[PDB]
Amino acid sequence: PGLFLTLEGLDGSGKTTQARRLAAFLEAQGRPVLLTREPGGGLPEVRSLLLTQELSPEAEYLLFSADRAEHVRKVILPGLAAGKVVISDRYLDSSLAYQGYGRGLPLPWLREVAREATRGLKPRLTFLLDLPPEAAGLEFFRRTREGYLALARAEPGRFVVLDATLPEEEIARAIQAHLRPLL
Amino acid sequence: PGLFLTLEGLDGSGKTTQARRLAAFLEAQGRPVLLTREPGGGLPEVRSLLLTQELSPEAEYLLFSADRAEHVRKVILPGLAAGKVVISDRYLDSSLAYQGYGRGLPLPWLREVAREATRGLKPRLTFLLDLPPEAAGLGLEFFRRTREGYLALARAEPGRFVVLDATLPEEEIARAIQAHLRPLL
Ligand SMILES: [Cl-]
Ligand SMILES: [Cl-]
Ligand code: NA
Ligand code: NA
Ligand code: NA
Ligand code: NA
Ligand code: NA
Ligand code: NA
Ligand code: NA
Ligand code: NA
Ligand code: NA
Ligand code: NA
Repeated sequence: PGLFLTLEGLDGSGKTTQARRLAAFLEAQGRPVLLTREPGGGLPEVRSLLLTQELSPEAEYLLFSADRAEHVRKVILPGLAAGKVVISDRYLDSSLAYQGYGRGLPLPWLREVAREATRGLKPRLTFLLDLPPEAAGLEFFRRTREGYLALARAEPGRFVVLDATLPEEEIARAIQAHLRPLL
Repeated sequence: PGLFLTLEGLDGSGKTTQARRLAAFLEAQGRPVLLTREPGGGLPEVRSLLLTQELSPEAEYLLFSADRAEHVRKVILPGLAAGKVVISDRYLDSSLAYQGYGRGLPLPWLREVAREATRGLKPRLTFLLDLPPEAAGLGLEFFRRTREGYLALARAEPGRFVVLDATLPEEEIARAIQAHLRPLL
């Protein structure tokens, strides 16, 4: 039946290091893992389109969504069906935080697009590396950072909020502890 | 105010020819005109990506929507704001017919996605160049679903669609378009 986990945070939060440590830790426990990421896990070329100058926030979200739709269908759901722990470094919450809270797109529209895009697939746990925004324009990063924390307040059983300024090995231990019962 | 017009139909239906003839007609009347098209009017790389890559219908629709979102904001809306007649060779109805009726995506979700993508911009008239796919065989079934989808769209919005027999001579089609358009000029 598989287990779906995601990592979230601003760039430079350690989200990527923790994703990779978590995969190693599960693979060293002998259990099959698939490590993936967004953007690009669905449509690797999306990275090009995303860099378009002056891209509207609507277009930006739709590009992330096109990647995400492919990613869920071709990578994530097949991996879960094989009984893998699938870990995504970024998933839907990244859009909600960056394009919703950061760029100001309406959350309900984002969720409706996502409903089909993701086939309703939600992570069992999402580890949010909460990084002060200055350590990542600043106003945008503040909105995005706070957005992530709003998302975590709204779904307090799914989100595990971690202080990204802690040493890496302490963050990893905290992630491992959250995960032990779901083994 | 500007006036937004679209052309729709199967590939090979004559859209691209009729869009050019309609633009020429409007130029002959001294009316400023902007000709554009989808896919690629917003994000040219979406067009070229989808030439050589086949994706889930959902992903394809979402890429086309990103293109459309950019197209509306950077090209169509600024043309209309300047008072141009903007003509697009393909717009939302393409996705509905091809990704909806053709590939099976649910129409109301497609329209909800489109609502913010397009900022609610609808054409005043849409000219549908209707013909059978053979006039543009298991591969034919997709195109028949798409062709029939377009006809379903048209019969649901008879105030917006004008349906033309695309198998007719190019000039006859053009004069019919002009007659439908004259009450709006
Ligand atoms: Cl990171
Ligand atoms: Cl054509
Ligand atoms: Na999405
Ligand atoms: Na997530
Ligand atoms: Na919603
Ligand atoms: Na945060
Ligand atoms: Na939430
Ligand atoms: Na149209
Ligand atoms: Na759309
Ligand atoms: Na059909
Ligand atoms: Na048709
Ligand atoms: Na029909």
